[PDB]
Amino acid sequence: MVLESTMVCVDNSEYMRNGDFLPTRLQAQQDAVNIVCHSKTRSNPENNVGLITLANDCEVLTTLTPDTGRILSKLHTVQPKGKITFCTGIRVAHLALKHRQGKNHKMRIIAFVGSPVEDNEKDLVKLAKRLKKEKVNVDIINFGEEEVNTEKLTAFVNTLNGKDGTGSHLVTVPPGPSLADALISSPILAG
Amino acid sequence: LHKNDIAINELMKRYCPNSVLVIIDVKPKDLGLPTEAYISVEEVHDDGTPTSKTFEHVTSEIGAEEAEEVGVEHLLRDIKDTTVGTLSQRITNQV
Amino acid sequence: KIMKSEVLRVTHELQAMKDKIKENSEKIKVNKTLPYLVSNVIELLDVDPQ
Amino acid sequence: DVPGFLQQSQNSGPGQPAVWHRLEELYTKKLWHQLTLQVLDFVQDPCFAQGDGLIKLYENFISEFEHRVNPLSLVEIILHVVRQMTDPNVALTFLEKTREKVKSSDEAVILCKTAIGALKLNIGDLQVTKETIEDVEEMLNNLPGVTSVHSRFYDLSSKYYQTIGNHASYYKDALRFLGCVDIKDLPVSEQQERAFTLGLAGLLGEGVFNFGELLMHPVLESLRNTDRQWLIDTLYAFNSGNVERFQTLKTAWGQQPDLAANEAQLLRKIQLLCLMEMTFTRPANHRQLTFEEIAKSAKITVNEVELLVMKALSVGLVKGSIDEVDKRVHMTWVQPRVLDLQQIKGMKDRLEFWCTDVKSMEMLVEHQAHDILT
Repeated sequence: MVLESTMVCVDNSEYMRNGDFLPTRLQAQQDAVNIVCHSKTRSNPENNVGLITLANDCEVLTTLTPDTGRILSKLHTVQPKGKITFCTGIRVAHLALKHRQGKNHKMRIIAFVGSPVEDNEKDLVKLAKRLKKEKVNVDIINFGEEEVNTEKLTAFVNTLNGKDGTGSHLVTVPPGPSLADALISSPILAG
Repeated sequence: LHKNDIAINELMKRYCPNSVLVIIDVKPKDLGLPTEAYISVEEVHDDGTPTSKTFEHVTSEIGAEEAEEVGVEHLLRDIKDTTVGTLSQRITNQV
Repeated sequence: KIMKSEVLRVTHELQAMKDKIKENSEKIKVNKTLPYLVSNVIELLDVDPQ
Repeated sequence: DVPGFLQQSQNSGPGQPAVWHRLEELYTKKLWHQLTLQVLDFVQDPCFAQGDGLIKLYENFISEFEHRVNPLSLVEIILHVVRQMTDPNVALTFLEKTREKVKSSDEAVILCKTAIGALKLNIGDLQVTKETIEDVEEMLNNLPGVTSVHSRFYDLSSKYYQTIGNHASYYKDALRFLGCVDIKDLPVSEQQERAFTLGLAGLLGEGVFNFGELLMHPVLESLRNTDRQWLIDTLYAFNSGNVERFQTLKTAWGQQPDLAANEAQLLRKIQLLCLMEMTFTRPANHRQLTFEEIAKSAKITVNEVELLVMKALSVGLVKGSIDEVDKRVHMTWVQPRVLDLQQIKGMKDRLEFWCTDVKSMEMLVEHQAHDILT
């Protein structure tokens, strides 16, 4: 089957409880993590799934393991503190990819961004240059927005996405009361 | 002592009880006692600085209970015991 | 019902406890299998001065 | 009430639509955090406080049933409501309603009880307010030391400082206010009176013997350069030693209120600085002295030096015991507590001398001793 590691980063800011969008979509994207972890489990049960947030003080919630029985319990008590943190959010997982058990598993990290980015373009081109340098598959998923959707993130992805052949894809969800599961499951990354 | 030690020790402060910190040397070149017990407790400062994690030095001793003295003494076969007298005293009085 | 949403974590901790007691509760059969001899017991209350 | 809010929301004064445009845009977008930021932007602006009675109650109810945004902004806006209305009768029901409304999610009881006690610190009651203040400082002493809630606690220590009952606590908390300052964002025009009652409060503070901790921090000496130097001179004289009586006499009679009765106690306090300085100036070379320097520098008679050293030993900062026969002054362990540069240079000289002497003895004894004994 497919031998790769799965890393998901969920936002714990207070921007995920607004009444205009879905009714506390944290449970919706939690079900998204459930269907992608159970989908990867149905494809290859040897894949490990980690859980970590993007707050100021990043805390490893669950180590990379295929057993989701305790991960389902760890999905609760999100501790909704902090707003956003990008530098140590990337460095807390992309550098921790070497701690996996199976060395044959490919590197794949996703992240749920629910707050506006605070880093300038210099940090975007430096971190994008590092991620493109180490050649790690990065999937950008942006839930909710305040300013325009893609202004500098377009060049961030174009400069970050290497190996154009069957490489990474960008997930941009438009506003709408419909669920996000069917919208994020459209690309080839899900399934 | 780096600044990240408050975040490293903060995890074992939340999940685990008050953790003790010990700083040692990577090279056995330090003549002093390599072990220093640093308790992780918050102390009130008089100048008005905000309350933060403070590492107070706690005295430490290197001793073995039953067997490690026998194992170390057997593996060394060069170190000497107390041996009160001339040499064990004058060596301390010289160095 | 937003305040009662923390009960799910408590139930997960309880069922996790019931799932983790099988080992230390399972070793009772192999450690306390059978007393090989018989010893008489005489009760005598002592005082230490928990 | 969303369809019914457009009528009273659209109709406003001449300059109100400037913020009501983005207020109704963010209201239709249902962005609760941006709506809260716009509310704080509206309250922060110097409004006329005339037509805001509708938006205070409307945004009050919205902040009540929204159960999303940090209710601390609701505490601030309700402090602006009770500040604009000045009705302490409904303040108990409003603040109690906020306490019953806020669930057990965030530790906001310190700011709730801080607002309750702060509003109750008027002439109505003082004892129960001091008790609930002790409860505020007693409940949460954990790791989240943001010190902002403790800075408001310092404001409560200022409203408690208005009472002449206890001045010592305002200095102990005034050191925390001295150490918690981040930047100069707040207006210096208030820092004039803050440094005024902070310097006079530090002088009248009877819970400390030295004043070097207040003047030691650069923020006060840097923020008092604009003001008149009549206080910096007497603080530098009260800190670095009072060898003359003309300056301390003119500044002792300059402040008329509340200084006449405390002048004698201030003399009994500053009479020890000449002692600690006269015993710490000469570290060696016949430290033993006589009462001629004490009576000469303190212009006191010979019959009062026994009560002077008796008070010096009664305070507890010195343990001097003299076995003299003829009148002599021998001192013991003492702490400068402010600063000593000549003792830093002399500390390097005597320290290097001690180190090179220990090294000289180590090389001397170890030189031939290592060759003959090893």
